[PDB]
Amino acid sequence: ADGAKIYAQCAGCHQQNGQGIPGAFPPLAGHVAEILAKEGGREYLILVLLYGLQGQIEVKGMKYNGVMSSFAQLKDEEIAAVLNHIATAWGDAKKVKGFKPFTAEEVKKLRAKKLTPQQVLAERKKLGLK
Repeated sequence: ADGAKIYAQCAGCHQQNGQGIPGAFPPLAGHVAEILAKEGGREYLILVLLYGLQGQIEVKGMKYNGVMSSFAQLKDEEIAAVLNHIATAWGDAKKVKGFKPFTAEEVKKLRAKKLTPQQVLAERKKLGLK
């Protein structure tokens, strides 16, 4: 799959440049590294794409309280590809030591236990993110 093309086709919130919209849609550029640096961060990113997200969160010191839908209609390889895009397009992976590209088997394993958006929030909190 081509992660850049998949991303294009769903970039209307986080923007083609991944910088988001202040207060509305959080940034991905420069923030993916922050999540990947946490134990369980790569699994969390997969869960957001499979199952969506809701709840109050903080990103780069700004509060968000929005909703994101599931993208489970994407295949395992397509979720892996768009995560590799957001991890590399704006240099985020260059900040975390030992990063390896996302793989279809990681997504397959997590698709096997369905979560609600509210449970995805609980997983974010388990990472130590506010």
